[PDB]
Amino acid sequence: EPLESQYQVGPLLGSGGFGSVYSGIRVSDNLPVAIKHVEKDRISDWGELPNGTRVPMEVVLLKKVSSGFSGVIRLLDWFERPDSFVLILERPEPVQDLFDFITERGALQEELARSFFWQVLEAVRHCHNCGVLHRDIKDENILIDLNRGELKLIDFGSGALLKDTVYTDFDGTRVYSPPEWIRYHRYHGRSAAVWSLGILLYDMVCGDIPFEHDEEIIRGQVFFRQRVSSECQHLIRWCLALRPSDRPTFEEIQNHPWMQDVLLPQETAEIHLHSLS
Ligand SMILES: CN1CCCN(c2cncc(-c3cccc(/C=C/C(=O)O)c3)n2)CC1
Ligand SMILES: [Mg+2]
Repeated sequence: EPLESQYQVGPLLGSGGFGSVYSGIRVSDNLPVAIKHVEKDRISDWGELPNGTRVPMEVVLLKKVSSGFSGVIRLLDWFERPDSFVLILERPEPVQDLFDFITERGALQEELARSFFWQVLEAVRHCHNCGVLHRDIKDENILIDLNRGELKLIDFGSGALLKDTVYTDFDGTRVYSPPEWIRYHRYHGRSAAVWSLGILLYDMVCGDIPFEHDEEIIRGQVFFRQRVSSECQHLIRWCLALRPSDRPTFEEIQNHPWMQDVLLPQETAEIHLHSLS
C-alpha cells in the first residue's frame, strides 16, 4: 500500500512549475516508471473524477485520456500525502524529450519533423476527443521513445476540460500562447492549441522558437532562420494566423500537402533515431 514498498525511487529527472519528477522502477516486475510530486499549495485546479472525491485536475485529465494509445503518457497510479500528491507515470526507455533532442541535434530534417509533428497532432486530437485540453504543447512536454520512434505528450498540469466557450485563464508557457491571450486575456481551446502547434513546428524546423516578446507574438511576423520548404512555411504561417478563425482546423493541418506521406513510427526510428541510438 505504501509508496515506498511499491516503487524504487531513482534519480531526479527534472523540476519546475510542474513539480519534481523522478526516475523510478516498480518493485514487482521492474517496469520503468516516473514519479511526479506536486504540492497541494501549487495545485490551483481540482476535479472530482468519476465516483471519486478531492483530486487535482491533473489526475482527472490523465485518467480521461488513459488508454492503449501510446500518444499520451499513461497514469499508472497515484497517492495522496499530507501536503502533496504523487503520480506514478509510465516511462519509455531509452527516452529523451523534444527539447533536448533539438538542443543536441539542432534543426530537424523535414521528413523527421513531419513524422514527429504528425504524431503530436494525433496525440492532441486524442486528448480533445476525450474532452481534455492540454494548454502546454511544447518541446519539453513531448517525450521521444527512441526505440519505437513514438512521441508522447506529457505534463497535463496546465490542462483543463475541453469546452466550446471562452477561456479566461491560462497557466501554460507564455512564448507558446496565442495573440488573443496576450492582448485580451481570452482564447478558445482548439484555436489556441493550433497556435502552439505552429510555434512547435517552427521550433522543430528552425531549432528555436519564433517569438520571444509579447510584441512579437502580437505582430506575428514569421522569419525563417533556416532553409525551410515553401509547403512547411505555408503551414506554419497558417497555424500562426493572427485571427483565430483564420487558423486551420486539425483536419486541414493533416490534409495539408506538407503533411502527406508521413513516416511510420518504426520507420522514423530506424532512419533517424537508431542512427545514433
Ligand atoms: C517536462 N519535463 C521537463 C524536462 C525534464 N523532465 C524529464 C526528462 N526526461 C524524462 C521525463 C519523463 C519520463 C516519463 C514520464 C514523464 C511525465 C511527466 C509528466 O506527465 O509530467 C516525464 N521527464 C521532467 C519534466
Ligand atoms: Mg501530467
